[PDB]
Amino acid sequence: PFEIVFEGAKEFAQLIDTASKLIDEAAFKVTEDGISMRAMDPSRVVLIDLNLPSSIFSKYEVVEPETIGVNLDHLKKILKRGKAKDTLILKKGEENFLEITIQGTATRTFRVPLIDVEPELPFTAKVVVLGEVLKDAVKDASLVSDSIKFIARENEFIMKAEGETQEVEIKLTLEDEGLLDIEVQEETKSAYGVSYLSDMVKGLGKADEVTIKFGNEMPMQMEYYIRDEGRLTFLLAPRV
Amino acid sequence: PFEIVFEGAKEFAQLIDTASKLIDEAAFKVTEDGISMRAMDPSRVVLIDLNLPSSIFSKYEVVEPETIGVNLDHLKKILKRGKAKDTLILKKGEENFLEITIQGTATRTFRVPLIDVEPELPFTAKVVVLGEVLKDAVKDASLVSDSIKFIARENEFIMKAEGETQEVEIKLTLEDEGLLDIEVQEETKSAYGVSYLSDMVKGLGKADEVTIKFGNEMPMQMEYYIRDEGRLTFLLAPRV
Amino acid sequence: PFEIVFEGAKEFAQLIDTASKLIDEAAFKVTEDGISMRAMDPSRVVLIDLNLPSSIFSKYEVVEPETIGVNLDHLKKILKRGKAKDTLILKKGEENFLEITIQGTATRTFRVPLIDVEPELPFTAKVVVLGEVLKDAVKDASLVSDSIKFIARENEFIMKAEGETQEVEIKLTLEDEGLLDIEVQEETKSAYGVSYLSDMVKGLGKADEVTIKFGNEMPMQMEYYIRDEGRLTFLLAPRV
Amino acid sequence: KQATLFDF
Amino acid sequence: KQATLFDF
Amino acid sequence: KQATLFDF
Repeated sequence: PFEIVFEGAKEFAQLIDTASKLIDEAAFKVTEDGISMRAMDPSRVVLIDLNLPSSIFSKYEVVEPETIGVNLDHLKKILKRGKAKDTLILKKGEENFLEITIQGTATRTFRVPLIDVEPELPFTAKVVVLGEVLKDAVKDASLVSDSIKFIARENEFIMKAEGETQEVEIKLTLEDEGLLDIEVQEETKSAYGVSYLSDMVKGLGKADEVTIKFGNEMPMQMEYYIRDEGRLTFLLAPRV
Repeated sequence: PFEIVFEGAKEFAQLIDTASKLIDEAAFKVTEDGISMRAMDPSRVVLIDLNLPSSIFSKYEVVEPETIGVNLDHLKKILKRGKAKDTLILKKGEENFLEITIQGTATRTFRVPLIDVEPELPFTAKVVVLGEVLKDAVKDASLVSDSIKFIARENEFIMKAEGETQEVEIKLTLEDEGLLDIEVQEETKSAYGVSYLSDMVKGLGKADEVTIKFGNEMPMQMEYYIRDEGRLTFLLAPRV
Repeated sequence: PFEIVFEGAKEFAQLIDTASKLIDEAAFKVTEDGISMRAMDPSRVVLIDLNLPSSIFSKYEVVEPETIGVNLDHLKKILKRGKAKDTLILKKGEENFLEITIQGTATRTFRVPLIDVEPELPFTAKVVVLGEVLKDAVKDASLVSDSIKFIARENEFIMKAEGETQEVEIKLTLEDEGLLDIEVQEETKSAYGVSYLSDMVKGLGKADEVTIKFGNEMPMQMEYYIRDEGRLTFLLAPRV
Repeated sequence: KQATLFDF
Repeated sequence: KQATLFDF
Repeated sequence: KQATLFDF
């Protein structure tokens, strides 16, 4: 059982919408320290890891911890009309139901039946970029290919792609307001699938500060924060 | 014959767009006191009553009163490009045509051929709510059912619905900025069709102040005002 | 070879989007004085003439002038994510490729393979109108016909159309903020195809100042400026 | 059942 | 009829 | 080829 309240329904819905792009349903583990969710996409190419600590909620009480199955698509629809300033309440008693309340101009509560749902990497590069850069870079690349190569060096982050004819190169340095930070341990190179990145960055926000870590022909870790303490992390297998 | 001028073409178009959702064509009666229109939807479940007094128009002259047939869909298209501050003129002479002028950055006049178009209830409850509440409440309900139950008591307005599994309850009290007024003569209950309400509230505005009256297993009356003096009223049969 | 820089990628993309509506591909001639493009639409009814002088670019260097073939549809997609303040660079070396760079939050450069692409009129009338007037006038006319008649006199510009039943008349005089200027040498009348005008005005901007010249049963010349010095001109054959 | 306005 | 630019 | 997370 538990009653959890997050202030900013719209923002919570977007977090959930970002996750629904890769996965359809997931198990949310509610403990006293926060909510966490972890799942792999159908094709086993992308892992999504979400962590929302209690400090991000205006109210957080968990009498007895528990895991609940959730269909992201169904949750998505329910949260669709939550507004930017609406209050969101997630409450569960002993029964197998989830009570979702969206409180703003009125108090709207949904009762939805719950359904059960059943290795540190040595990244040699890290960059922090404005979500707009990834969103634009992925669409640019899609115009010429289904593959995009990530290249990182000191003060230089490069994403490039090339198809049967045209090619595109998106480059950033610290002078660019698109690159917020760069820490490279050595020239790092790896390639990834444009479609997967497209789904990963779709829900991404234009001004969100995204962190990216990867290694040579190694998967890429992509994360961005929620109310500073929250975190949504993507782990994407490479196109070696 | 008559020449009528309404300042705010866009707003007039929206009034007409709201009406077109339930009905396709209607007879507008033009008299010296104002324009009025009354019609039932194809299925005979909803009656729409519109009344626009002369005081709402910047110019209002009716030499001889008369009724004119109008296809709302056709009128809708013509008024579609009227802007928020455009002037709208409805002029009819002896001939069977309607002259519709939209005057703003330019003077645009359409000549459209006219076509002929051929019991107080003891409501025990009244509430005034922000259009956003009905619009959201109807979509919420549609997610779980094709039926929504309205429940009114002192300082408590409730709309609820439940399907094969999930249920939704939208509740308001005076503390909510969504409920502007509540006057109940006794616990009132009745149910209605979600689709009909969806069509009725579709053209509804987010901040419009809507008044609702109903009785036990009785139809519901829904109205909102235009330039204070104007009025658009819906009468919807219940789902007893 | 040449390197040309235009400040305002979005605006350049729109200029290109306007042109793509009538034509699919065109030959751009780059000389030391500016860029120019001229082409007729597939049906040989509309000629498009674009001229962009060097003074409109922040950087303009042409070592050796040359003509390059461009598919407007492909260019369109590439410039689609250029923002209002992004810098746009068009660079060509000896090779048969075009380098298009969009520089803002990041530096994005596309390499696209290039493909080869192979009588003053006595207008008796001239009017300058707000783009919104043409855009609205064309849609109004389309509601009743596939033909629109242009009528110009002293202090009076008229566009009218009539179908099997309804008719529409859009009239302007100097008192209207939609008509910025009128210079007529004699009562001028001519008719044009609504579809063509629809394509011509589609990319047109609401507040753009458009100039129009025509003669009795003669083609119509429609132009609007870019950074004052630039010019996009349409020449449309009449419906005599 | 959905009643008709004809019922009132 | 719709004339062509070829007519002018 | 597109590797799987199962490869790491």
